[PDB]
Amino acid sequence: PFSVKVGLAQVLRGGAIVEVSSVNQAKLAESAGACSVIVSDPVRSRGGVRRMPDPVLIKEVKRAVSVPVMARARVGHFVEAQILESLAVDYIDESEIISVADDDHFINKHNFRSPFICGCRDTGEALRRIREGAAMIRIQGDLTATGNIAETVKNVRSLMGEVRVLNNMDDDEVFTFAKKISAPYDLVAQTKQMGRVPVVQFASGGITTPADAALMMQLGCDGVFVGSEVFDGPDPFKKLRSIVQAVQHYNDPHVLAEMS
Amino acid sequence: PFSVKVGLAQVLRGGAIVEVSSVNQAKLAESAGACSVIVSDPVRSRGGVRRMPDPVLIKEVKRAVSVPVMARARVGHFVEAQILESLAVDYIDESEIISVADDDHFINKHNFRSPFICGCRDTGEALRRIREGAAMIRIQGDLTATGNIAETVKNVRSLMGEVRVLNNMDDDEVFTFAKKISAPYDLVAQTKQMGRVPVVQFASGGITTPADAALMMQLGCDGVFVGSEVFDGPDPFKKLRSIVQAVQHYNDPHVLAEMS
Amino acid sequence: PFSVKVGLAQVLRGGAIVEVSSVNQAKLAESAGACSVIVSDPVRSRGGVRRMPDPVLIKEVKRAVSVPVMARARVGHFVEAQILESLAVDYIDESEIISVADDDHFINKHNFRSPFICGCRDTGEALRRIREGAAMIRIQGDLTATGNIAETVKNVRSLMGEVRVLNNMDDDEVFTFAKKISAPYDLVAQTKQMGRVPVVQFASGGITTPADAALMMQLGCDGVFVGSEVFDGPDPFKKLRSIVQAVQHYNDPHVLAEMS
Amino acid sequence: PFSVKVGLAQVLRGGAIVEVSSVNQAKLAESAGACSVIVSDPVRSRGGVRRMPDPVLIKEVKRAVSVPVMARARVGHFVEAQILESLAVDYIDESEIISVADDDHFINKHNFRSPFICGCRDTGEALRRIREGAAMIRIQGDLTATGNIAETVKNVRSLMGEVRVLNNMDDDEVFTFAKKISAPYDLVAQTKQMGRVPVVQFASGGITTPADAALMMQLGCDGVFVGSEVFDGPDPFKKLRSIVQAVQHYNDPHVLAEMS
Amino acid sequence: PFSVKVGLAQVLRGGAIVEVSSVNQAKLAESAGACSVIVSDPVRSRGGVRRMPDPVLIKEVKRAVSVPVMARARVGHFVEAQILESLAVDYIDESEIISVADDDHFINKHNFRSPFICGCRDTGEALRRIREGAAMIRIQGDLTATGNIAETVKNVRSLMGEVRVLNNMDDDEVFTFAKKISAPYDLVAQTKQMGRVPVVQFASGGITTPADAALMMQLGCDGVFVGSEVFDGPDPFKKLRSIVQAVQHYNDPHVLAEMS
Repeated sequence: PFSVKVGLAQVLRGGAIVEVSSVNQAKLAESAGACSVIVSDPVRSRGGVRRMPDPVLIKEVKRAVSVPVMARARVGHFVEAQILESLAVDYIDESEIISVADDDHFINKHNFRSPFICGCRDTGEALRRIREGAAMIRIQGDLTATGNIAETVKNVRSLMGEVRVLNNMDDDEVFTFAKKISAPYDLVAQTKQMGRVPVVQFASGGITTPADAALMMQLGCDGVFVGSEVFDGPDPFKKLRSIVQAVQHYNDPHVLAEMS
Repeated sequence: PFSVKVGLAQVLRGGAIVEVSSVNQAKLAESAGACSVIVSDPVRSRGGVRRMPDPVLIKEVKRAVSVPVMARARVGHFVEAQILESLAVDYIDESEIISVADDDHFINKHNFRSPFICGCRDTGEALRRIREGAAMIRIQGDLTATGNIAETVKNVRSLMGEVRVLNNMDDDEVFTFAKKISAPYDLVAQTKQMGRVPVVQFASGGITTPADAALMMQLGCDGVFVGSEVFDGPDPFKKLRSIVQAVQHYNDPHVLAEMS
Repeated sequence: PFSVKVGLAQVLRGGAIVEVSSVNQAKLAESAGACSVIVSDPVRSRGGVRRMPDPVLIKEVKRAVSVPVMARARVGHFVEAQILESLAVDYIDESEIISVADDDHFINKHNFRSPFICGCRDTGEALRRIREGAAMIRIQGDLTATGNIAETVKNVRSLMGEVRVLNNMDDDEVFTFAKKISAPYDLVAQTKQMGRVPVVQFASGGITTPADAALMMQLGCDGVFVGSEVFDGPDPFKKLRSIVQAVQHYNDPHVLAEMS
Repeated sequence: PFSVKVGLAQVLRGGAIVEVSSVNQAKLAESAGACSVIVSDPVRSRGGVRRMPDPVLIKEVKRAVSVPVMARARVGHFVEAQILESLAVDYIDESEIISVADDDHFINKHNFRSPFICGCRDTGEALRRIREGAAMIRIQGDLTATGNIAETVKNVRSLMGEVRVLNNMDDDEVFTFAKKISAPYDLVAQTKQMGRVPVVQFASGGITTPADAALMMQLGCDGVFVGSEVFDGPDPFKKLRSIVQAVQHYNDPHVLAEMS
Repeated sequence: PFSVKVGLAQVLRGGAIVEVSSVNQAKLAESAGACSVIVSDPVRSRGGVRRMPDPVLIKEVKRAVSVPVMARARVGHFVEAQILESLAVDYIDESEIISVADDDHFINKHNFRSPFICGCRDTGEALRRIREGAAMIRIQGDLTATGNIAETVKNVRSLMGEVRVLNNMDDDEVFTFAKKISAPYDLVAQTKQMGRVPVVQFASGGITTPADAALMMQLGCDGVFVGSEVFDGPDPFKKLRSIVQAVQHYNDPHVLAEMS
């Protein structure tokens, strides 16, 4: 059922999901206070094609840390999702930062038992992914390009603005709106009656400093995706702890200035 | 409820809906054997703007004939639909051959008690109209242009072909298909599980001879819309009776040759 | 079967098929010596939409003359073809000079018992029509435009040239050729092994004088389609007799000069 | 005859065809459990023009392993196909990843005694190759470019979708469909009556991990083409065994997770 | 006279013309069994402008080998042709792989006593060169670019196809055909009455393996031009002998497999 999957997915509200690559980085992200760790197999990506992490690394990370352990599957690759569901991962991320498997179609996420996290860039994609069965949505910026926050905040603002426009729209115009954004009408009506999309919204792309995570959490999101670019700094633990405390206390400026 | 409206609408299956313009033409179309008469107020349209017929003409036609009496409302004009529903017309036709009131939006046909007939040109428009609340769909060709049947048969073939493609599509591709035709996914799944759209399909545009009505009924439609271009011939009663008998016996070529 | 239909169709070889419009014109074209008479219902076409002739006119013409009586059906309109087959017409002409019913698809001429005549403009269309089931092919020029012979002779030359190229082509290139002209490969191989398309080829469009019919019969065709533009001259019988004698004696220049 | 060639070709159903380059790699691919080994002569391709492998290498590979030994011939180069048929190779691959010999035409595969494997990218090319005489078809993605699976799964989805559309199409539209995809009509009707193309379908291009082979076998294919990019890894035998076991057990997720 | 020049030129039928660059390579190509050796002066071309070989090298090669010794002259450079005719070379090659002297005009090959070999890319160029006086024609592919055979086989197929089309064309269309290919009409009529162009046709460009030479000789050519890219391999004598035996036995697949 979709209700129980949303219930399992909404325990990550108000936390930071850290991208780890080994048992040591997983233990570090757990000790920092991350809500979950998403696994990437390589230490470095030498400009090649990326794919689902190797299963023994996922088993090691899952045995080491006690926080939920996500995993990445190429978009449209349902066999990788089946393999991940067999490994009993807590959440499966139908990720588009990894090389795309199927450009046209996506994974029919209703056949699986594990909750899914899908990326979006506007309300149309978010509602389409929720219709396909995604139990959690992440607003995506720009990965593999830089550490800038422009595209992420732009997409978050776009999504929140479209949802606020929907929440006050006339009932006669909801159909034309759903046609304009190419979204299923039932989910559009649910977003109109609820005020938010009926899933958990995280942010991704460019979040490096505590200020960026606090900004993402002040725009209305529920959490941040902290990539692996933090573990190559001078002290990864301090950065991770500061980001986590920023997500937890996004309203207090003194705590933010202390973590920064 | 939508179920009872579809039930009231599906009594027109296997009949011809004749466009009448007066009490005499209404009585003629009733004596010919039409399943219903759709009302157009003027005797002639002098290149002006057309709109909903005048209520006393609808009352006269409804008092004269005992067959269902439809009425036309400009697309997007919900006040004309309210006025028609107040007159207790059996069916309301959200017609696009009459001048368009609202180009962007349509009528929220869920607020009304009378069944609605909406025009379409492909499966996307048909499913959108069924989602808005249309209890009956007519595949439209080209009105106010000529008496040709090309556009009507083209649209009927397109709709039936899209429905046949849906009926056999892979379950993973139904989402991308619904996005491609911009239709609500629940109605797309209903059309896939049912084999036809879950309403009554009529044809319109260019049906003049019995051969055209039999062709429209052999492509899979459920009835024809016979315009007012039949009453300006030498003998309208013979043409109407031949069209009705053609719709009733679309499979027998001898009856068709006798009516022609 | 297709063999018996080709057998019934190939009795028109070396004759002129005259377009008649009434019992008197049919008797005139029979007394002139036409091999068959193709029926057109109106005396004049007032710039409207044309369609299959009215059945009582076909019955009258068929009762009057003893030569084969053709009939015209709109391309893609199979119900008109069913009605014509019910009237026991000798040949059915899936004509494109009459307004087109179905622009995309044609008639599945395998379901009918009467031989079909289909129009073409190159070898690709000819082979496609023979594959659909056309028992006779007419190379078409330009109707409803003028009385010029340019397009007709151009199309006849194109078809005969493509067939002559096929007859000598290398066996390895026949597949690429069939792909280039978009024709079924079995019919392409049959045309290569036979030297002509495996049907009877007539010409149509602009044939007015005996010289034009003799030219069409000297390019390799098997007959001509003489339209109704001959009956509006000063003496239709003399023109028809001259055209028939020209088709019969296309090789003798003295007979041609006498008929002209 | 084509029937016996399809019979000899359909013994490869449910297996992986490994691209080997020497006697040692051939023995390795045989010990892994490959259904057949396709031969490529060089150890490396230094950005030059590739062609049919040198005959003594084919003789050595054929003497070493007992599994079927394929061979590659440039598309349009029938003399290389004659040389390969003289060497008594089990299957000849009219390959397009090797430099093209004849851009316009292909090999007339009816003159040869050995079964042929032809590449395709849609149903039109597949049916054209089956008409030319190809006893086996491989859906091709992108070679010599990367190790991505996007183009391969896109082409497989396109072909299976076109075949599913054909299987349910109206009988009157099959002719226009065959014209649209430019395929011989007899093979189109055979695909419509059979539900699949009347040959064995393999996949090629980018298959590296067991998940990719299981995905290709879950989309409806009958086998995979595992290129030579597996023998340059740390342990080629483990990768080959995992791919073979994935093709054999494409439905079991636990076996897939164990092989991965 | 042109007849005696064609007679002297047609002794090369069924042989390979090898491009040599020194006395040793000339002796090697003679011992391999080449029908003639075409002389190129340099050991390497360092991206400069090439021209007629130096006369003492031609004299040395002509004194060493007993097979005919060709020579290259820039297209449009008649003084180089005069110098070559003075050296009593057996054949003069008006070559376009060497830098072009005159882009617009060619050599008036009627003023010379030695037979000429001219390059072509279609039947128009072939007939124009035969009209200018070329006693032998070579169908050219792509030199100085790669070792691919695509352009050569494309041009050979184009020329043979145009000649086969001519051989069966209607007599009234030969004039328009000659205008379309811009060829002298007398030579077009000679090609129509003869079935081939009235000269000896060789192939050039990309012929490296015995399979390529056998393919060129199976398409209808009379010989191959084996460039100097064979003498920079590990064993030039084996390659040359295999190419010669392939040209001699282009119909036997066992001999071809033995030479390959």
